[PDB]
Amino acid sequence: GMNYLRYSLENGITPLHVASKRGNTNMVKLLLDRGGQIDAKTRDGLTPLHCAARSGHDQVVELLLERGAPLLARTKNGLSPLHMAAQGDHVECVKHLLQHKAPVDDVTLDYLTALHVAAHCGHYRVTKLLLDKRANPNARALNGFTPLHIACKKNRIKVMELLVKYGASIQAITESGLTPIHVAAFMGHLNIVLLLLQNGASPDVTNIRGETALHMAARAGQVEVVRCLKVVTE
Repeated sequence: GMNYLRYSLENGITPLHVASKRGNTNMVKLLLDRGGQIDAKTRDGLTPLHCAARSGHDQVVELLLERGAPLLARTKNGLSPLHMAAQGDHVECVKHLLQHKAPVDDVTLDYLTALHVAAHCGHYRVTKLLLDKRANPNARALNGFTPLHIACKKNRIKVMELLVKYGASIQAITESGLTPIHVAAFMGHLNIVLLLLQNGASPDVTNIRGETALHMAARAGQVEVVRCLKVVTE
């Protein structure tokens, strides 16, 4: 009900992988010019472009892309290089990838877009860039979690404000009928609850088991949120 990740977010190692992770642009060039395999995959399915993007080496990223590295390559769990750049708040890497036609709402095997990933990590900067590149702020991951549901679960206040400002649905429900305020209330995230209430969220909506956010917060023993919702309603 509260989960959107199946496992975690998440030999075969070649010299291109190592130089790309270390951001050594000249060596990557040399390895490429001598025939090295630009799309070699590790045991987990990582390409050199994954390694450069996960580590934030934007000029290695740019060089790899310019040389035809496949930006659609995904790991065993479905992470593309865009997902890994978002994981590390690597804005310029995200810029280069989107500039080379990377799909903004590419999904992993848990159905997460890069925006889901930035929300999960609380990366305000890449969140804003993805939203400006028409990332869908209501994209549905595993169990119907939108990026706003994720930011509310993880207590990402700046991210949630960004998503709300860009049209994330305050009333969207997961597959158990949890609204964002249900999620934030169950998790004891008092300031998130107040931001949703301030942005029009109904404290009275019920989940499929018939519980309000107040009922969920009390079930979870969240003293601060229980007091707040009692003050706001009673």
